[PDB]
Amino acid sequence: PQLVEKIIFFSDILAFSTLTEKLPVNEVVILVNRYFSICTRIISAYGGEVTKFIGDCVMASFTKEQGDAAIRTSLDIISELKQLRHHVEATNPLHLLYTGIGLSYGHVIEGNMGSSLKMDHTLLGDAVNVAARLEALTRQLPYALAFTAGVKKCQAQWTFINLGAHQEAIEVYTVNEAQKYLQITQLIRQTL
Amino acid sequence: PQLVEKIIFFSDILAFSTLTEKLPVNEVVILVNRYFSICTRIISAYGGEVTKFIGDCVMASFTKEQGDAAIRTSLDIISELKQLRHHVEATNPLHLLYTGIGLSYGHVIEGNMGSSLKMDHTLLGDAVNVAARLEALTRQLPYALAFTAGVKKCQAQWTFINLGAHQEAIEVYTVNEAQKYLQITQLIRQTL
Repeated sequence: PQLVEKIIFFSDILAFSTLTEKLPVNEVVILVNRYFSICTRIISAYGGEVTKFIGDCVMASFTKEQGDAAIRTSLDIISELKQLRHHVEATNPLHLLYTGIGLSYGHVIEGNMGSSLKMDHTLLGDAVNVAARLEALTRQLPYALAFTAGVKKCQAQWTFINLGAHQEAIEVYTVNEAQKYLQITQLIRQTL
Repeated sequence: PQLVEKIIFFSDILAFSTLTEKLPVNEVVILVNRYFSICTRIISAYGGEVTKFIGDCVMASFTKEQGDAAIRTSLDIISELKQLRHHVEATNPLHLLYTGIGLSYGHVIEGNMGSSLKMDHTLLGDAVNVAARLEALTRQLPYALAFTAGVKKCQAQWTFINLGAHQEAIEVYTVNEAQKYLQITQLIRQTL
C-alpha cells in the first residue's frame, strides 16, 4: 500500500433506473452487456485498466502519464455509442443508450485492503470521489465528459472548454467534441 | 442472469475526503482496514455477502428473507464503531470513524455481466441505486441508518421511525437506536 498518482475513470448509463423500470429482463441484459463491451474494449485498447463494475457503472484507472488516453478513451466511447444509436431503429432500446463520463487526477492510496474474510484491491483518495461526482455532474451538463484541471494539464490537441468552478470547490473542463446531440427520460418513456 | 428479490447494503465512512486530506498514509490505511474488518465480519456473521469494495464504500447483499439480519448488521456496526471511539483517546484518528448505512429491497438482475476482456458478477436494478442514495442520505439525517419500506415489511422488534417521503419519490425509515450521538468535519479539522 503506497501513495501513487493516477487518473480515475467513471462512466455509467444515463437514466438507467427508468430503463430498468420499463424494459424486460432480456433487453436490460443486452443493453448493459453492450455498454460493458464497448467501455472495457476501448479502455483496454488505450492501456487503461478496468477495475470493477458497480451496477451499470464502470470504474477504470490510467497512469499519471496517460491523460491523453483517458480523453481519447472517453471520446471513442461517446462516438461508438452515437454510431450505435444511428444504426438501430428508433423503436430499438439501444437507441436510448447514452453515457456520462467523469475523469479526475490526483494522489490515491493503492493497495490490497480489507480483512481476512474479504481482501480486495482498492483505490483511496480524493481523485476517486471527484471522478464519480464529475460523472454524475454530466447529467445536468450539455457534455457527456467532464474532467479536472489535472487531466487537462494535452493542451495542443483539444479545444478545452472551461465550465467554471463547481462542487471544497474544483474547476471542471470538457471538450467541444463531447457535446450531447432531462429530455432523455422523456425520450425513453415516449418510445417505450 | 435472472430477476431475483434481494436486500442491498451500502455503507461508507463519513467525511472520508477530509480524512484523506489531513491524515498520513499509514493512518488512512489503519482507519480503512478497521472499517472493512468490522463491516465484513458483522455482515458475514448474519449470513450477508460482501460483494465488492469501492474506495471506502462497502456493498453487500442479503436474501429476500433476511431483512431482520440487514437491520441487526447495521446496528451492530454502529454499536461497535461507537465502542471503538470511546476506547480511544480524543487525539486518536479512530475517534472520528463514523458511518452511514443505506438499505433497500426490490427486484434486481443477478448474473455475470461484461465482455470477454472483463466479466464480473453484477446486480442491476433500482434497489442498488436506492440503497446507495439512502446511504448518502444519512449524511443530512440524524440517523446513521436509513432503509425503504421493503426492508421494514420485522415490525414486532424495532420502534420504526418514519422520516417521510424523499427523492420518483420513496419513503424512508430508520430506528431510534440508529441515532447519532456537518459538525463531524469541524470535529475532524479541530482535532487534526
